[PDB]
Amino acid sequence: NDALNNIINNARDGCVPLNIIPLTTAAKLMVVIPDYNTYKNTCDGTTFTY
Amino acid sequence: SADAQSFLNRVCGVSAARLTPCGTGTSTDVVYRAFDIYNDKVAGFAKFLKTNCCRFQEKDEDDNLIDSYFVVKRHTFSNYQHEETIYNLLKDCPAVAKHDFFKFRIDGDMVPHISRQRLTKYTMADLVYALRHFDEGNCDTLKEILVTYNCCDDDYFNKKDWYDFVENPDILRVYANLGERVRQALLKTVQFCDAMRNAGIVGVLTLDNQDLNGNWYDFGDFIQTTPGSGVPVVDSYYSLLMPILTLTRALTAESHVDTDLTKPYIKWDLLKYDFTEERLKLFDRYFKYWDQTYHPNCVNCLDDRCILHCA
Amino acid sequence: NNELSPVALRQMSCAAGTTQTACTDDNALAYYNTTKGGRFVLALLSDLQDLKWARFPKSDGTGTIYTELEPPCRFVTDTPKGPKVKYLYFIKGLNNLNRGMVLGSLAATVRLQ
RNA sequence: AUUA
Ligand SMILES: Nc1nc2c(ncn2[C@@H]2O[C@H](COP(=O)(O)OP(=O)(O)NP(=O)(O)O)[C@@H](O)[C@H]2O)c(=O)[nH]1
Ligand SMILES: [Mg+2]
Ligand SMILES: [Zn+2]
Repeated sequence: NDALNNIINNARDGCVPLNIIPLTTAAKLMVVIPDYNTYKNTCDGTTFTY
Repeated sequence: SADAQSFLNRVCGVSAARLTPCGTGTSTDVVYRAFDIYNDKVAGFAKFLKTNCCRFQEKDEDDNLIDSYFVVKRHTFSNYQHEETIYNLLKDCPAVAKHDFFKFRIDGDMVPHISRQRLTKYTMADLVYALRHFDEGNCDTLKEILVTYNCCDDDYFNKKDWYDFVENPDILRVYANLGERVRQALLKTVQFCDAMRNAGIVGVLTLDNQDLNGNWYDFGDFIQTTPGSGVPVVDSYYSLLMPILTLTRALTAESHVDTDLTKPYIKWDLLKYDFTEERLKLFDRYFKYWDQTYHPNCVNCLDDRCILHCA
Repeated sequence: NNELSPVALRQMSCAAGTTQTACTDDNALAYYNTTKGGRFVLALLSDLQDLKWARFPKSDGTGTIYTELEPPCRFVTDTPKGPKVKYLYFIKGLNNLNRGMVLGSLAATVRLQ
């Protein structure tokens, strides 16, 4: 209830799209990888950016 | 003797005019093309047979043919004066092809010709007809159009199911290469409508009077009115062209910074959801003379027909 | 060939004003069309210089609509009379094709300047 | 367009 409040107050009338709430306030991320070629382009190493 | 080699250098203008006849002498050329007709006894959108035209392809420095044609036609004397007057009124628009009126004798009599310069081989109606009446048994026009504009190469069609949408979904990427041409044609159409309104000319716009570069011609069915009170009729044009606007994705350039295909994308904030003004700006930019009220939000519509129209 | 209404249309008669009930007797060459479902006028011409209103009578008589007009345009005509000036109007909401129809017919059947 |  702090990140959600922080992004709600920035809205000009209190309404925000639902598709950007997990994108900016979620704490955990889950990735499903088909094969190794896709793996080495998305989550290579120990830290990645998304 | 003379004639063919004198008509050639009379059609040959004053700019560079490296011309070559399209297998003719002084006679006309016959082709099979698509038109949009309404003349009180016939109507429809079909493929008729053109009869009165002589075409000269243009060359360049290394003597290899290019996509530029000089189309000269002969007709009566009254249409000559009418078209000359309308063109003189409309000649300053940058979206109007360059006409050239001269007189030449084929016999003891003298007949008038009208010559248009630097057109393409196919018009917009040909593309619309090819895409809206698809038949894989004979699609030569579509293949020619695709290969003459660097959408693909001639060996792309050696594949089978190259046209299918479920198999080979790469045909979408192949088709999406004409969107910029379509968008430039739309902009030139808006320019032409503005010029017609300012000059005081009344006429109906069809797809077969515009080539694939956007230029306009054929002012044979127009009339004259007081300046500032012109009115173009653009119902059939937009209505028939509409299904092609999404197949080729003509509005892709509107997601870039300066409507330029070489700059990065626009970065909207994630909290914006209205976009009610961008829709109006797009409508005013591409559909200015479509005369029917447009509601960005379908909650203000009057009935189900208006809902369909705005959706 | 895409022509703008070969078979033409017929007629022009009746009235006009500037503030609702200002239409007294007849101040309009209210032009054209008697459609197949009933009389539906298209174009309005005014020997006067400023009008915003009109009242065309039809069928029942009790049903005669107080039409809202639009800002006018002006031109001079090549009539045998000589100097003759009106101020052109169209009924509001008239789509482009109808204005093209009436303008083409007026210009190509009768002489104007 | 087959009205040239
Ligand atoms: N762009 C282009 N069109 C051609 C060519 N050769 C034939 N055409 C066809 O022939 C027509 C020639 O132009 P024009 O006759 O002025 O146009 P139109 O629509 O037939 N009207 P009109 O018969 O009143 O002159 C075009 O409409 C087009 O469909 C060509 O080399 N380039
Ligand atoms: Mg023609
Ligand atoms: Zn609506």
